[PDB]
Amino acid sequence: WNGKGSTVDFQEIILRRCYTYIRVVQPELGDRDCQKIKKAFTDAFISKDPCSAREEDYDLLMKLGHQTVPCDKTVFWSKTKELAHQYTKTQKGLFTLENTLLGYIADDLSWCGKVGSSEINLESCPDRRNCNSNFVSVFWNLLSKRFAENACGMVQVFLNGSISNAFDKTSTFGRVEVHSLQPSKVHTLKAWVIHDSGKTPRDTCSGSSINELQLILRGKNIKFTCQENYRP
Repeated sequence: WNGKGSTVDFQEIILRRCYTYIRVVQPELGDRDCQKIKKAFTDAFISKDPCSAREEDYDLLMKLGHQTVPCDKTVFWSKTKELAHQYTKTQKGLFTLENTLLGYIADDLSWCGKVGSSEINLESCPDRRNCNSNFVSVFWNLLSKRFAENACGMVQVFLNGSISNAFDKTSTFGRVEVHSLQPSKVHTLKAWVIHDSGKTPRDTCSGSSINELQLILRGKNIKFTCQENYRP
């Protein structure tokens, strides 16, 4: 396969990350059993064809690691994920997918089982282009969809103004997350198009791509606002 091999010591790593999260990051979940969770995670993919993954495989793990973030605190970085680093002081209240319990332990990891094997596969794993039904992609796709479904109150997405078409419909935010936001929980989506100072912007709030988004939200009966901000 073309995708990265299973991260070495994966099982240990998700267990440690889980414990840190329910001890240091969010003591409020100190109640969870990080051990049951680790095992739920492995059972999901271990010893199965790595291209046969289905969301229903993660049912248990999703139940064990449930979490609802505070209303008004859900955030999305679209094609602006590395960029989040300059805004970090401003972001201390907000929750990205990576900030959820499940997003936090799975962050930057890779995993795939194999038929006839009780062990992860260290050599390689099928990536999204090998087969979309690989276990890592099914997981992130399913996590994002759920994150957006549980989003409440006001929601915000950070977009790139240094690129043509800051709002991208092939981005996971444009293809999946916005559509999973619920009119019954989310009253408005706030979009920020970030510009590096002193340069002509390749896309604006006035632009075609941001109008595209506004039309999506208009269809779900959700208010949309757009503001342009020079990064700090």
